Amino acid sequence: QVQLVESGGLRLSCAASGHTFNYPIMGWFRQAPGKEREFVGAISWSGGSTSYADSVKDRFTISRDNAKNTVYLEMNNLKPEDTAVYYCAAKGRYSGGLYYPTNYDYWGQGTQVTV
Amino acid sequence: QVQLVESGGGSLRLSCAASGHTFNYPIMGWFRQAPGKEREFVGAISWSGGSTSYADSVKDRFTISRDNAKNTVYLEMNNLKPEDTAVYYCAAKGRYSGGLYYPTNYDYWGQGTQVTV
Amino acid sequence: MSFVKETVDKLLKGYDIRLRPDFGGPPVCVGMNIDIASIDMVSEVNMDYTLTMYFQQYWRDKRLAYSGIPLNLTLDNRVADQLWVPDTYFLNDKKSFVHGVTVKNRMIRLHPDGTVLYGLRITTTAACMMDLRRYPLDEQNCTLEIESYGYTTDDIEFYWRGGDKAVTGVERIELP
Amino acid sequence: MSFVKETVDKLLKGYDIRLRPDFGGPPVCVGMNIDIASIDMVSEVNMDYTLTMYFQQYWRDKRLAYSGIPLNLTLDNRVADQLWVPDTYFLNDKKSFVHGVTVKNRMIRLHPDGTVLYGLRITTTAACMMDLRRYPLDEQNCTLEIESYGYTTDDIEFYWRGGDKAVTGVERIELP
Amino acid sequence: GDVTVILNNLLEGYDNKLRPDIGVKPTLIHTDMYVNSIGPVNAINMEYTIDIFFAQTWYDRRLKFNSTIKVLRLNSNMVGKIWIPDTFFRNSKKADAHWITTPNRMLRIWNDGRVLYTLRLTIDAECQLQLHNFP
Ligand SMILES: *[C@@H]1O[C@H](CO)[C@@H](O[C@@H]2O[C@H](CO)[C@@H](O[C@@H]3O[C@H](CO[C@H]4O[C@H](CO[C@H]5O[C@H](CO)[C@@H](O)[C@H](O)[C@@H]5O)[C@@H](O)[C@H](O[C@H]5O[C@H](CO)[C@@H](O)[C@H](O)[C@@H]5O)[C@@H]4O)[C@@H](O)[C@H](O[C@H]4O[C@H](CO)[C@@H](O)[C@H](O)[C@@H]4O)[C@@H]3O)[C@H](O)[C@H]2NC(C)=O)[C@H](O)[C@H]1NC(C)=O
Ligand SMILES: *[C@@H]1O[C@H](CO)[C@@H](O[C@@H]2O[C@H](CO)[C@@H](O)[C@H](O)[C@H]2NC(C)=O)[C@H](O)[C@H]1NC(C)=O
Repeated sequence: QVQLVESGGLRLSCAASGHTFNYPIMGWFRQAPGKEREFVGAISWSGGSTSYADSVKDRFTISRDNAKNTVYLEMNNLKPEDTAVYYCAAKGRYSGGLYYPTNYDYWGQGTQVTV
Repeated sequence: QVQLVESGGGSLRLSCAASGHTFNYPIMGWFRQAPGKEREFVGAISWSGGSTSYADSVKDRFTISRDNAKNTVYLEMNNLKPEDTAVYYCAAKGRYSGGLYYPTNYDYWGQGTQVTV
Repeated sequence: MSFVKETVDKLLKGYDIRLRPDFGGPPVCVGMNIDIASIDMVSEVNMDYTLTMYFQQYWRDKRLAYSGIPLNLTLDNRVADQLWVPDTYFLNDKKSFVHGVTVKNRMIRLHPDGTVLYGLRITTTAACMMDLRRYPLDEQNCTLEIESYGYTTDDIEFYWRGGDKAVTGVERIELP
Repeated sequence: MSFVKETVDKLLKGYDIRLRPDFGGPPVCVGMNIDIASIDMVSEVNMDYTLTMYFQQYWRDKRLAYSGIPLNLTLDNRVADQLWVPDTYFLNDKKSFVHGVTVKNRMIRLHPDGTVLYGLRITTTAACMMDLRRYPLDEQNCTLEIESYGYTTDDIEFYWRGGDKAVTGVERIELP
Repeated sequence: GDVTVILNNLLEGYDNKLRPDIGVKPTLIHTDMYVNSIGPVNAINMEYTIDIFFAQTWYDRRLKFNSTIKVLRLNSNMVGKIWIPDTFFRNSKKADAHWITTPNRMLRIWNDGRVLYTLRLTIDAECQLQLHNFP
């Protein structure tokens, strides 16, 4: 039982409430109109390890904090192709790869960003 | 090196005491030989004195107890029969020796006390 | 339906298990992938750490190339006993094994281009040093060292398949 | 070399590994001696002790008698699987094994009079009941009991080879 | 390149139960050892751990093959068919030979007759200590 509420117009934030320990790895996906969800990045429970897609390498970064809002996404060097709705998502401990959205459960409410 | 001394002999109470390396010979038992008959098993008891085992022919009318502060085994008798007349012997057996019912597995024997009823 | 049996039999027929792929040719290229599961224990006293992982080895052998069924045939684990595999081993493994419940955790998948993708579920207590001169204010560097036993670079070549994405599962790790 | 190989083949040809030497007849006498390499652990909490030894057994099998070869054939250890051996076991043992590095630590030697020598390097955790009523002013009796499992005195007989000098290496043991 | 015929011809007249020079002379063996690491020295159990790459070279005059290739490596399934020495570590208490991903052992035979057998081992030997002057 995890509820994700994310904000962002730039620093996107995601707050996970509930049994967050059972869903350690959490990440960000993107989707534009007429397109399918695509993996943006992922952060683990410890916070000392990260994962980013090649298309968003060196530009977007992800960080973890204590307390409730433990997922922050920093956006740099925006491009017109980046116009999309970004979804926060959480995954269980023993699950498949991060890149595939169907492995995720308890999806968040997508925040729309238009460059 | 254990030496056994048997005492005693309707209601009787024999007391076989042991002296020496008793720990080397914990499983201590009682046999009886009727005159002109072969030796037969009567009872056995362990080191802790709580694992008694009696032959079927002498069950429900015998009891065996043990004490280690004074190293002794007491054989307490009950309602007897004329066949019970015999020389009763007390023997000791070492751990990892063999079965209880056979006398050859017992090393140190007692002198034997005569009982007649 | 039945034709696959004769296909795999003909693939097995003629194979020399004692001979590497392209014995007289250039060295065989073997890519490797490591999907980490967890690192449960890290003992400073024993100077080691237990690591569980999925070890994939991918190599191109021409002797096992089939045709007429482009589906990638995934065979049972027992076929690993009747095929050539690299002699890859870990230098630091103090004590290691392959999980064997319900059956031996092993897989082979012969793609139609002749290549083979060996897979193993391996636990290993790799030996690591820990400089405790700054303990508990210290930072450790622990390495698993993969190496061939007998074959030289002229016979077998090791490389990380997928470049920097060869190891996938580091984020899944967590320690107290 | 050809003569020795043919002689060994003749000895192992038509041989049954399932009848004791002199099956119908007097019991086979097995002479045994031990060399105590070390006594490592003596645990009072578990009431046992670990003991490493070079167990050695000698018997006489007329089926393995050869002539014309003036030397004692020390055969490869695996031939022990192809020959009859006693079913000796340690009665007061809790766990034991035979060392297997670099190979199985086992010895088979066939003398030309049928006398077979069989050796094993064995580590045993033998039970040793203790009386810690006078601890630490105590003197224990630890023991190792050796016995045939299936056969009885009418078939197999045991004796210490060399009398009191059968067991060696006890003097060199340095317990802590 | 006709290696299979050579391999199966080497094992035809072979007998693994008889050492080289069974009734001629002792079989000379040359030993090599590379001490990778000397594990922890357990002062309580009076033991130490060592990891070594142990290689043994000898001459077997029934494994001669005359061919252009002057060296053949045998898989781990054939090392149990050639006569290997029965060397063992006298003071070992618990020795192990590693097994994954393949049996970590090697056997190489040259055309002249030389045989090299290489193995990796983690021995736990005994080092009975005289601790009268500790530390
Ligand atoms: C640590 O503690 C342990 C605690 O158990 C202790 O163990 C005992 O150790 C003593 C020695 O110190 C053992 O005693 C001896 O037993 C010998 C074997 O006895 C048997 O065999 C007798 C016949 O001999 C034949 O035995 C076999 C048969 O196949 C074979 O070797 C030959 O054929 C041989 O001829 C047999 O008579 C005997 O029978 C017992 O009971 C019958 C009646 O049932 C009785 O008639 C016998 O007298 C005997 O009590 C038994 O079956 C034995 O040979 C040996 O004898 C010596 O003593 C005689 C005098 O009795 C001398 O003449 C002779 O020259 C020898 O010196 C001796 O009696 C004892 O058995 C151990 N306990 C157990 C349970 O096994 C350890 O010693 C302790 N050690 C330390 C270092 O502390
Ligand atoms: C068998 O497996 C191979 C290996 O992945 C498949 O080939 C590829 O599929 C991936 C994933 O869609 C593509 O990115 C590659 O471009 C494909 N080609 C190659 C050469 O890798 C193949 O399709 C599979 N065929 C089956 C299962 O029938």
